[PDB]
Amino acid sequence: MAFTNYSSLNRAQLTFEYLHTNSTTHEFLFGALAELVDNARDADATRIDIYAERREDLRGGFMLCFLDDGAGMDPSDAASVIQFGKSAKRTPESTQIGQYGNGLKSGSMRIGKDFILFTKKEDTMTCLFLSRTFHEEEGIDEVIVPLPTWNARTREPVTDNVEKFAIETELIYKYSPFRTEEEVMTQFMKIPGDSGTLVIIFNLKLMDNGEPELDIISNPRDIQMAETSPEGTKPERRSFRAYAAVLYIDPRMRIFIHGHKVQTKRLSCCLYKPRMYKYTSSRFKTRAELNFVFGVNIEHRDLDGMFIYNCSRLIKMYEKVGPQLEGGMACGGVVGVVDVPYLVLEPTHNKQDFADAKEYRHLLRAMGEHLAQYWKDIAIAQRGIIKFWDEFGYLSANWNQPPSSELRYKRRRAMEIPTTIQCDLCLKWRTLPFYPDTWVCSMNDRCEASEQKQKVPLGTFR
Amino acid sequence: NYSSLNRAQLTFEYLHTNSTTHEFLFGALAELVDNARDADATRIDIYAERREDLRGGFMLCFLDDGAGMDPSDAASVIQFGKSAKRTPESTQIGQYGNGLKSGSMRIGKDFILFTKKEDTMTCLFLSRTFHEEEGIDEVIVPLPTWNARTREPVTDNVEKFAIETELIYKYSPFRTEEEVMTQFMKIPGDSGTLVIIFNLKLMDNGEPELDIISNPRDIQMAETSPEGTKPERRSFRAYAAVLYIDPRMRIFIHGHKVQTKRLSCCLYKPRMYKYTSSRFKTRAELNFVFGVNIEHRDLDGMFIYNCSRLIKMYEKVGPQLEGGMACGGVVGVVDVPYLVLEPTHNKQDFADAKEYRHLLRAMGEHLAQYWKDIAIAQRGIIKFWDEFGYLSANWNQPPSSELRYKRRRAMEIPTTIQCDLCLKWRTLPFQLSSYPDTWVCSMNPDPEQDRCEASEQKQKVPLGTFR
Ligand SMILES: Nc1ncnc2c1ncn2[C@@H]1O[C@H](COP(=O)(O)OP(=O)(O)NP(=O)(O)O)[C@@H](O)[C@H]1O
Ligand SMILES: Nc1ncnc2c1ncn2[C@@H]1O[C@H](COP(=O)(O)OP(=O)(O)NP(=O)(O)O)[C@@H](O)[C@H]1O
Ligand SMILES: [Mg+2]
Ligand SMILES: [Mg+2]
Ligand SMILES: [Zn+2]
Ligand SMILES: [Zn+2]
Repeated sequence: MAFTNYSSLNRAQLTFEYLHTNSTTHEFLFGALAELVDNARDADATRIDIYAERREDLRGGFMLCFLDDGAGMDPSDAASVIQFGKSAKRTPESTQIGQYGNGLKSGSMRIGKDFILFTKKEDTMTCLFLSRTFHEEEGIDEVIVPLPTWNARTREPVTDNVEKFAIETELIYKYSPFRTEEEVMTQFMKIPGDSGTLVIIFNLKLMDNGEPELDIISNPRDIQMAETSPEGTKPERRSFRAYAAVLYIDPRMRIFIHGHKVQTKRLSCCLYKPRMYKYTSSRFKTRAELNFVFGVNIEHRDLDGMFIYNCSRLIKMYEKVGPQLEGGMACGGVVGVVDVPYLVLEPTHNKQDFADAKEYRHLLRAMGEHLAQYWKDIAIAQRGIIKFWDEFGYLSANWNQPPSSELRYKRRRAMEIPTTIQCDLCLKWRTLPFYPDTWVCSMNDRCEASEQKQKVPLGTFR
Repeated sequence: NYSSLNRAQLTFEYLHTNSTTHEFLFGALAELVDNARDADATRIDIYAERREDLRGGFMLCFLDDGAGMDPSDAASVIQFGKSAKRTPESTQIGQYGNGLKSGSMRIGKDFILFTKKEDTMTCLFLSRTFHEEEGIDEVIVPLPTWNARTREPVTDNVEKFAIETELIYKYSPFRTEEEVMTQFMKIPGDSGTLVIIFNLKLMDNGEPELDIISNPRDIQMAETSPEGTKPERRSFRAYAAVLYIDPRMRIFIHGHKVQTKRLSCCLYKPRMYKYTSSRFKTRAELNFVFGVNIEHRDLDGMFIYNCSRLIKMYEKVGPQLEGGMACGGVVGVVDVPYLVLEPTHNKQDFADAKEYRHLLRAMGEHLAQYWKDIAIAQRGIIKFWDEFGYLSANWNQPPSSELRYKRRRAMEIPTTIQCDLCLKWRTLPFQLSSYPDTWVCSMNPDPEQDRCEASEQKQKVPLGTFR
């Protein structure tokens, strides 16, 4: 469309320090990790394995590896990775979470100094090496990223510039944890399917005490934050397992941390007397309703608040709205969930907030109004608040104190919330009337049975 | 040699991506204000040039008299991450080489920057409209330089300069070299910068996100003021007033100076609690100033500054987290050096959440210490507050405007004021009727500090001790 040529004009160029600048957006390391998990999901990965390869010769002592069997990346897609702001996912009606062409870079540079990405597709295996260590050691102001490609069957380099490929592979072997083509190929074989991605973030960030920010020792099945948990802390904020469990409102991709599947869950289904309220979005209709799902978290009443999902991705968690902002038990314990499309509210640079604060607060006020409506609809006054709560084992006067673990109260709580579960093979969510490692439809029903989704009672506002 | 290797390159959409970090449009503006400050500007004028042919209806202009930029610096503007400010023992607020771009792209589609210095005047045109209209996936930024004396182009590629100026005239609000030179002459001094963000963002209702009509002396958010909303979040005037813990640069919004203030000076019974941050020495201490906001009890909470720049404000810590009135109304201030905590991408949070929470817990402990020290609750918190005019029970209601109360409050808080000539912060002994006028040192009744050469008497804040 340009009327002339702009080859001689200056271009806005990235610098090695802008990688750290980009990383600083993640005050939530779990958001930084969620960026890679979102990339894996958008890659149509059926599972993402988030494990740690111990490496004492690397800062932090271990590499953080995100292995997914998604669509992978061809050489052109891998090149487009380092095209900041480029996102083929940013398309109308897209269900993909990536739109900013920035999540992978920001999250990886927040988690660790460098990240080496191995991706595989139809007939090509590409390694993307974003080595901040390389830049620091060689005084590179630009952001140079080797992108060697091999033929996935012959392992022969697929390139037009042999010298370019040689330099790329030499840099990878020199500054990466994989010092030989044999090690590079070994990391490529960790993608067993025809396509998949293996994002390895190494030289992790260290706290002031020299230890990594991510604690993987206190719980080998979890990636925790290396920091003492005050009773007021939220598992989704101190435990990456808990965070990834509710990281998506419609979790299809399985998430494994250190080889142990994360029991992904739908708060829409894990609640007592859930109810959907339709809210008409003037912005949504102008650019084209929302579904405010409310329910009492009987299992843990202190883990209440609104869980705002944006394009099925968790942005705001435990967001207190409506009467919850007051001092009192009114609407205490009620959990709200909403999947906000991108036409309504877009996420922030770190995808831990919403760019349009005005409309985000409008949504929060609407959700508070609907939360009060839900509280009236369930009409706990018909029962009474204290009697209602102690019915589920909350005998203690304390609010954050978990309910008594008597089998009576356990059955009382469980009898109301159906125990949904995802099949490890067909990825569909099932139900049972009345497991950590694995489960399939046959263990009630079969993998071909249509997904009988949770139909929620519909309420109305006013 | 790595000339053959791929380079991580920016894309036009990355401008919006970078902009999305600013969920606080006032933080987006504060980015440009911080750039002006770092430029050693003694004055930044944040005015609105009405332009109905541009999206938003008006142009947002940030005119400063700082050091300006030479052609090399202007080129380094579009080098994302490039920041010469990022140096040790540096009072500069810029470190990320990103603030200008993120803030400008959050505020509006495009921004045209006019900077002047030694005899070279440079115009940086980051036109997202240009890229949208001509299908550029890159980020092409014209950077023509003229000789500030002869206004003759200073360039090596005449065709490059011609293309740059053509793009500026074609996609910018200034369609002629005459208009460009007018905007350059808006920098009267030998050096200065004029950042004009135009094609502003529009809310759903089609109006700009910034309200410059409700109060012609302020840049408000075009959105109602819920009682809970803070002036620093609905009024850029107040936000810029408390935007720096040590304000030197004068902020003028629409031509009217912003009455910059130091909460340290503007508090009752201020006390400096020194906190020895182990992180400071580990990465190699802080000063937690606490005071009761007698004028506005509800405007309490910690005001955490980072390198003299406001990051977190009204941050409830310590007993304030409890619903009780303990430590209610106490404002806290801390200028966190960059060595201790660094800010987030948007400069509205802190990158190290763990250590930021450690600092918040320390500030809460020191806040309880200050509460006990002043012993106002010991003598009776309700009577203490109603003595200053809060005879009512609602914590959000302001104090009674009776002159008796007004005097009771103003007596405790000494009145400080900045001279509009030497930028030195003077303190006066009696109540002042006055918006910020053109007050200068010469008009100070106190003879010890009736001069612009008189040394600035810094505040003699008492130093408390913890434990
Ligand atoms: N695991 C993966 N599998 C397949 N493609 C991937 C993977 N990770 C990254 N990519 C590709 O690389 C691009 C850049 O990643 P990223 O920096 O996360 O930007 P984005 O995902 O497009 N958008 P956002 O997540 O909103 O910043 C993606 O958009 C994908 O095209
Ligand atoms: N008003 C100004 N006066 C002088 N120099 C300026 C001005 N605005 C920008 N610059 C220069 O342009 C650079 C880029 O600005 P910016 O994108 O704000 O990055 P930064 O200010 O270096 N760091 P940060 O503000 O933390 O992102 C600055 O660092 C200055 O060198
Ligand atoms: Mg992504
Ligand atoms: Mg700046
Ligand atoms: Zn199945
Ligand atoms: Zn003076």
